[PDB]
Amino acid sequence: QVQLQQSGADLVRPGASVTLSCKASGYTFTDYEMHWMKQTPVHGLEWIGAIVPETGYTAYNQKFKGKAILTADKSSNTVYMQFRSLTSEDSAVYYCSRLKLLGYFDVWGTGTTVTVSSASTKGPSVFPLAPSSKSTSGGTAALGCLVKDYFPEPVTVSWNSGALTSGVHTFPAVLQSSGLYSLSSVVTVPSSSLGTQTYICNVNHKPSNTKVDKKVEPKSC
Amino acid sequence: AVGIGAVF
Amino acid sequence: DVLMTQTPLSLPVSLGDQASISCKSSQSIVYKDGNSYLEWYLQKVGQSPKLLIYRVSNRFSGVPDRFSGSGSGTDFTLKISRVEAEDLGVYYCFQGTHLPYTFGGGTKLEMKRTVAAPSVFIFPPSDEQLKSGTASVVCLLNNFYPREAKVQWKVDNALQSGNSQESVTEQDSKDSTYSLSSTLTLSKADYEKHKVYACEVTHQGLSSPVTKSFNRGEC
Repeated sequence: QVQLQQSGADLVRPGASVTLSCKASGYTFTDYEMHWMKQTPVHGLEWIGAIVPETGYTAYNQKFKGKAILTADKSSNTVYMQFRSLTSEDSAVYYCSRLKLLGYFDVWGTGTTVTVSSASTKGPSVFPLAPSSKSTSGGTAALGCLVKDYFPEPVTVSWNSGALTSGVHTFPAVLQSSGLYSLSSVVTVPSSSLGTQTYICNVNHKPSNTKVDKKVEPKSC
Repeated sequence: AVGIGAVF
Repeated sequence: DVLMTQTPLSLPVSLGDQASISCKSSQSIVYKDGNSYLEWYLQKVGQSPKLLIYRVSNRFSGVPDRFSGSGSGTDFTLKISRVEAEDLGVYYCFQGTHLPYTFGGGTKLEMKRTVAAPSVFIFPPSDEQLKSGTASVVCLLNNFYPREAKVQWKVDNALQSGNSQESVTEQDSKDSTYSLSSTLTLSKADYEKHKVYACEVTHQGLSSPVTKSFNRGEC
């Protein structure tokens, strides 16, 4: 049960300074170093630097020396990365990963999306996409959740607190002409068990501290 | 990765 | 620093066939005494990267034997024979000897697959959104191949333009298909002033376009 739990996605003003955390569990903390990666859709993956916590010894990519500061709390088994003056180029997904000497990146964190923006944060509105005669074909019905008008990315969607993953399509969000994002998450289920099963989408928007659970029920007409 | 430390 | 060059940066392969990704390091990446620390990772859309290869030719625990790493000096190669939909994503090579460690640009593995027609469904706006003043009608095109599909909205048979957005999923990791979600956004007034709402789909798997309609005064 080795686990690296990273902090929630952020919206930060240009020139601000944000602190990401990566809490390790299920192994002996001081036996490994924590390395940090940056992922962007244009560049790709970049190694930022590393800290060996037992000691506190850090080393940085020259691209990120000065901006990114790695520290380590040995009690809480946590590693911190600080960005001291955010820029438009700092919007990315930041990863932590564990490593022992002469090893590899075997366990990765879940990633922290940082959006650097001057715009306002808005939580999403969640609407049901109800199964009906117009969404049934061949004994299967489709249903979902419309996650409308949020900023920034990302929104995560689970179904039944993660217990429903088969036949789930959470779509890439689209940019609306207002500058806010919109997203849809659908799932195909048996039509015969629509009366006995419950389908709840769990929508999570960390930048606005929004958590919405929506029970999607069939509506005939 | 080789690593960055001497131990741990 | 040492530059890692992946090629191709996107790699189409038919199902069950072979695929090879070439990764070349600008300098030597042999560690002073032990082998070059050349690692291969795979990432899916919305997931952390996963380790497949370390120490150019060592499969990581649990990785199918269909993945094989090789190379010497500065030339490295990943080989996936019998590619399945579970192998989709971006493969990154990576050197871990000389600071700062570097990755290749990534290589997108994409399945070729038999033709599959889309399942078309339509969802009228919910009353909860209707009370907000807006009305989004959602058309879903589920599990089709290939990715190219045409979606046209029709309100009272009048073809629509400039009021809809659509997105396609990443390729499905179990059946190599794509899904498409298109949303037509009207106001509550505009929605309530028209009655029949239709989503029309053109795709290779269909002999003729498919309309999925509903009437606002339902059933």
